[PDB]
Amino acid sequence: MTKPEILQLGPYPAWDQEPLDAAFTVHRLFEADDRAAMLANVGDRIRAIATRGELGASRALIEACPNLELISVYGVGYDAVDLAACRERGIQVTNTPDVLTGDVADLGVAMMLAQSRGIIGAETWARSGKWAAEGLYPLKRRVFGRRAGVLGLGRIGFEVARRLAGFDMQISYSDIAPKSYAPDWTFVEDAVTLARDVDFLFVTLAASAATRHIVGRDVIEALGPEGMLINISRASNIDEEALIAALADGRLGSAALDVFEGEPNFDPRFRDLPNVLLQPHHASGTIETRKAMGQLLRDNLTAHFAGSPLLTPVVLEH
Repeated sequence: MTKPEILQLGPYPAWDQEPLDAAFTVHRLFEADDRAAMLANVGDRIRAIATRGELGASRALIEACPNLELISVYGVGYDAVDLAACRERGIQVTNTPDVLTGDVADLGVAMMLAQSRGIIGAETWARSGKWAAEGLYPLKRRVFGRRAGVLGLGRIGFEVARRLAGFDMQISYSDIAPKSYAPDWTFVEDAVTLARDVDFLFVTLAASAATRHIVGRDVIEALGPEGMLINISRASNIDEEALIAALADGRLGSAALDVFEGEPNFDPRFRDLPNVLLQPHHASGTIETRKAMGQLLRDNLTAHFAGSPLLTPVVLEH
């Protein structure tokens, strides 16, 4: 009988770990006192690596696993997997796409609403007792019927737009080209123009932006003193120095951010600003989404060793 041997690079939740350990002989590199010793011992045996978007899989690690067949990634991104090393060797790669899309879009829209309607401060207002002792919470700003732009209209951006339509917003978007699935929303070529004409701008860029889609000083300034920036996609696509200065100056009205450079050790200055909603990178943070991601990782591994097609490959066998 066989329990295929796999190398796991970082921890997973128990609901994935248990069935992984039941089906496979799992070597936990992240629990090893000595990396080289474990690789010497089991490297030859490793037929698959189970990793995470963050951790990836280096060339040296791949070289230490000469009989490697598959690297399965928990998460959407797989930047840190050495693809050239994989393609040289006929190693296939899978990820876990699609299962997080709706929850990410939900949090983005929720964040816009929370910042615009001052929900954080309003909770504190009632909880602290200032509602009774002082009076009314200050009037906040309407969302419905106003103008929203979506920067990047892929899976996530599309789902955001669908949610915004239920609020009767005037929706525009920018991307590399118009999308066939956006017949009722206005395509805009560049991020500056997009920002100029909207009250709320969602950054939902799945990859490293092209120049005209990067969120720098010009885009931020065009978004304007009563505009709001909502970011639920990678930190690298926003100039944080430009963002902080604009928020401080009043050149940008407000921001709601779920992702930050160097997170969780995000720039302390974001804490000092009165117009910033902070979230701890949990746009995909639901029980259902995380279970689905883990299930997909496991289903790819199961399919591979069974001789069945991979569910969600990102690299073919070359």
